[PDB]
Amino acid sequence: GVQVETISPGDGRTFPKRGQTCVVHYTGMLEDGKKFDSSRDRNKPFKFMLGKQEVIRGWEEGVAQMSVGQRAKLTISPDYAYGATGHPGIIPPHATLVFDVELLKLE
Amino acid sequence: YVDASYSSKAEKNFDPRPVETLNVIIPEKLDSFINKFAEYTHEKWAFDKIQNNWSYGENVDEELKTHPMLRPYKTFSEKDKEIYRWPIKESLKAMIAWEWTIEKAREGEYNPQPPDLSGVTLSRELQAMAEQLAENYHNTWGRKKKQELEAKGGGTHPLLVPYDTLTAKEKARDREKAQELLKFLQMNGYAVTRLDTSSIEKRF
Amino acid sequence: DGTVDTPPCLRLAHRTWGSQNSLVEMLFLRLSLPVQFHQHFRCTDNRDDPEIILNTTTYYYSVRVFAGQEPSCVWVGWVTPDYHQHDMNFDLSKVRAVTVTMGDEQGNVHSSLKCSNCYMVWGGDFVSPGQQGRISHTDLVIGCLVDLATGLMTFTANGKESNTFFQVEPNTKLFPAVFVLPTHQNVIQFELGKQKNIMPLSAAMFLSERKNPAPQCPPRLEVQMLMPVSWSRMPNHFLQVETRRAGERLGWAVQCQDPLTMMALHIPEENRC
Amino acid sequence: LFAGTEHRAIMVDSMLHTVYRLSRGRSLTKAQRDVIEDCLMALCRYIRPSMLQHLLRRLVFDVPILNEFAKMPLKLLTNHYERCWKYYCLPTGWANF
Amino acid sequence: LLLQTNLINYVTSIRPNIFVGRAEGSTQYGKWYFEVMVDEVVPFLTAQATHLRVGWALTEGYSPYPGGGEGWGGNGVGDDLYSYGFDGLHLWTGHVARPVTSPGQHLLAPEDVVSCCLDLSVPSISFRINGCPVQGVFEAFNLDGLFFPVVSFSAGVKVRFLLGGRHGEFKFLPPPGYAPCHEAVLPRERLRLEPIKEYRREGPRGPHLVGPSRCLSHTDFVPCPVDTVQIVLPPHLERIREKLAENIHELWALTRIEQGWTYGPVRDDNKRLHPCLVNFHSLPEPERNYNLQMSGETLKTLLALGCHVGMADEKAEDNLKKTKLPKTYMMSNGYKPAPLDLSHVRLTPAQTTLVDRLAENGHNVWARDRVAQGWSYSAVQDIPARRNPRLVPYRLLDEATKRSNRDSLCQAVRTLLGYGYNIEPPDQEPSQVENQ
Ligand SMILES: Nc1ncnc2c1ncn2[C@@H]1O[C@H](COP(=O)(O)OP(=O)(O)OP(=O)(O)O)[C@@H](O)[C@H]1O
Ligand SMILES: COc1ccc2c(c1)CN(Cc1ccc(C(=O)O)cc1)CCS2
Repeated sequence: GVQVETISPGDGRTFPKRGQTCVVHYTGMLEDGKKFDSSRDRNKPFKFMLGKQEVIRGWEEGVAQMSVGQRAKLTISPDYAYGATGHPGIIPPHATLVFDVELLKLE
Repeated sequence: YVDASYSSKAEKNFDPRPVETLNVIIPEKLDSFINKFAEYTHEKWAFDKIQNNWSYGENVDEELKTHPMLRPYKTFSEKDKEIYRWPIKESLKAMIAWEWTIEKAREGEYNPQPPDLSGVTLSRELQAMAEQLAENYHNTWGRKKKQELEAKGGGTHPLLVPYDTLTAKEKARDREKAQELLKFLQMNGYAVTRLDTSSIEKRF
Repeated sequence: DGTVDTPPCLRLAHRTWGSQNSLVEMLFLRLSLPVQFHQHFRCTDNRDDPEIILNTTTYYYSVRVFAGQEPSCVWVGWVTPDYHQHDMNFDLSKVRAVTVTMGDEQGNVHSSLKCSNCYMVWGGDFVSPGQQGRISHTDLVIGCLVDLATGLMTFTANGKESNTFFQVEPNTKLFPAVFVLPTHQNVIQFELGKQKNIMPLSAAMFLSERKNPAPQCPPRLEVQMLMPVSWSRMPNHFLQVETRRAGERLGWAVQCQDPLTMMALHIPEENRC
Repeated sequence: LFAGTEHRAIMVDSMLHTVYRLSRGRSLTKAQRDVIEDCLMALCRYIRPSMLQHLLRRLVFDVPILNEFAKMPLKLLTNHYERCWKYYCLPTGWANF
Repeated sequence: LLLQTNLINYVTSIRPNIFVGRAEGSTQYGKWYFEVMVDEVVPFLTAQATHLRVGWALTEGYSPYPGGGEGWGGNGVGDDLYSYGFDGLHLWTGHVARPVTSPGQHLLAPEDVVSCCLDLSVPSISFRINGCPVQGVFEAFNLDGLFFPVVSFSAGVKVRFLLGGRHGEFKFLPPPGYAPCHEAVLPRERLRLEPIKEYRREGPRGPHLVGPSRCLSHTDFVPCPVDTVQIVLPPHLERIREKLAENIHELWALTRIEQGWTYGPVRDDNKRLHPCLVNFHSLPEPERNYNLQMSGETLKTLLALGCHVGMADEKAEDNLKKTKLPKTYMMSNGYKPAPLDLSHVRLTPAQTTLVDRLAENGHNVWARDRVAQGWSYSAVQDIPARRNPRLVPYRLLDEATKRSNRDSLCQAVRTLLGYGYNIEPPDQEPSQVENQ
């Protein structure tokens, strides 16, 4: 349930594989247009490693399809995010999440 | 300031003198219009009923709040037709008594298909005569009204004032009636004839 | 208040009609709360059925044009939260409209959406050309139906379905609105009622009343009028924009480098900040 | 107290005509006549100019006669137009009138 | 329920002073084209993405104020129903972003060229990025105003307007039938880049407060000559109407002699040859009758404007001096044209105002006649394309040409006064247009 729509092209050659740390800058909004999270506000890039289930499964496939330097828009269905339980106080249940993710680098 | 009605009677409580025309003989050479338009005004009342959204009826009744004896010409008795012409008869007497000769330039001739309206404009010289005739409507109306009122000697009707003094809202009654007669004379081509002042010369 | 035979209403009256110094001009009214269409649309006696009424997504409200108010000077419908057209000579031709058309590499239009900020009907379309008596004995009761699960909007003249209809996109916010030029002491009346197997507006405006078929007029719901001018605060700093003619072949250059940020307070129901 | 009687203009206009008609009354003593005239002068000083239109219409018929009864209307007209000259002359009219 | 807060960037719009529109009888062309080239964009100068949109906006309604507004602020092109923008990935209108497909979709980046086409006939707005068509068009929108190019942006951008001609060479050839936007600049104004409805600007000693700005309307480009349906000229005016055409032709021929025109079988401005540049009588009658229709209106407009004119003097017409061209200032033919000598003639200040009104009407009559023939206004003259720099209403005309028409009408009035005919200046009726 992840759809990846490109915003700005990357290198198109290097892609993140399993066990590699991904450094991304993201801004997450509900699909109706309400923002709820953004790494830009904290002014600190978000780091995570693929395959360790550190993030929601929607980010697992979405970032894997992106290249280094690419900025893309990921639309994640409720099943590939928090879903029925949701995130209490942040994300309502059965909410589709839209993310503007830029893959800064891999480490 | 320029007065819209730049004219006056230049005459003289208030006694509205009517116009004496019964003494003088009424010319009947134009009887093709005298009788036709006399019943045409009441024919226009039939068109006024369909605009009232309540149609005409034969039986006399006070529930229809319209004319109770208005009937189609097939079953329209002429007893009312032969009494509604009197206001028109004196109306033609009135406009011909004020040294206004009328000449028929042209030579020709249940719903009044030709619609008589009053929203169109007209020339100043000819419209001035209509307003003068409308004045004669008011003073004759004032004369008969004051005859009943003069039996008391105290008070007066609020509209017992000269025609030029009363405002337009209370004038539209006689104004439209005189204009409507002139409009009928307009499309047929009746020439009635007995000034040219610019707006600058009309300033106070 | 809603009686046994009438629903709760918000009636507008002209205080100084007929008297000297009375103000007569186009009046743009709307209700204070919107109805929001669903995020996703569905694919493809006189008693409400309990199962139908609890599963329907159609909502109804009506406007009563009192006798004496000319229907030709009344417009009834909905407005989006971005309506700012204070036209003293308003008619349906002044309504903002635009069509966005998408296609493939060679024509072949596959999507043609229609956008507007005002979805209304003219009261002059619901009057027969009678000879006269245009001020009718019966008040004109224009009803509006919105289906939040399909984005379809329909109207009724006096219980007869009208030909005009509108289609809107999901997540659209619509405010019940009436544009009227007063011609009588009694002008209009928002009727927050319901039809058979159709929920009232209070069921759509409030989360706690989604399954309540009883019409309600809570205090937050009120009539709002369009005010042409309002006070606004001037920003303390403005973007420094440099404009110059770079040359005959380079054209005119626009440049802005220094960032500026403001803290915006957003009102959710009005979709403005 | 007659300053804002626009809502009852019909009754106020009738009052003005009656008191004026009383002034033009035979079998009235000189002392009685001035009391009627003083009342008419006082009323026209506070009544709005728009509500004096009908009274002026009656005066147009009577004042040009210039008989012995025309003395009071001449003074009444003098005070009216001196007080309300902006109502008739200025294109914008008198303020709030 | 609770009020929401967030940090947003300020967005400002910049437009050229180029205004186009469509109206019945308007003198403006229908199809326009311009380009915007992106030189430098910082994708994230702040926590919020950089704003950059290109498109068209309507004069009556598009007033983006700095700060708050619809949605979450930062309103630019396409954030209302008066503007239609394009940011590289979406078509913006009514504060709604609709994705659009183009070869190599990406957000507006440096070295990108955006081509915007405006066809008011449909009406339709289309875009091209780097020469490839954008598969999405705005259409069936309102036309009650004037359209201008506009770019909305936040801090961290650097773009250049390409308007054609000497104001930015086009990177790509415009589609056939479309005209460069530089041709739409009015004669009285110079092309420049300005903000939109600003209430504040920088000044020498401090910020300057600015009130509302006077804006033109689409109806301002529609000539409105006075009505001349009432074609009833007095017989003395009718006969002198043709003689008026004789005199104005000589005056028009005389002014051409100052410009260097000589007699010639061919009538060309550059060749400076004119068959009329011999004499009014030697001028061919059919050529004289070319302006007889215009000459008839000139006297007719006097009656139409309300002027009282009659044959006050007949002996004055019989005897009058004739100015002749100097023998030194001769044409190819060598004859001396003899226009009426009216040096002794003087005009009252009220009559001078009448000449201005006559000149304005004469231009409008010519303007609406050309519009019916398909002519349209353009900064650059193109006879095969029927584009004329003077195809504009008289009020929008530049003073240099405005004075030229005024002088010609003055001689025509002088000719009437030379004949001794009385000319009564009408009592001018003031009016308030209420443009805004
Ligand atoms: N009959 C007319 N024909 C042409 N222009 C006229 C006429 N009457 C007035 N004008 C004015 O002349 C100007 C335009 O003239 P135009 O461009 O046609 O001149 P030209 O090129 O010298 O003439 P031509 O096209 O006959 O060679 C405008 O200001 C217009 O108002
Ligand atoms: C006001 O009136 C005008 C104003 C300007 C011009 C003309 C007539 C003339 N027209 C063509 C023309 C030229 C010469 C003659 C002639 O000499 O007979 C007739 C017509 C366009 C050229 S500029």
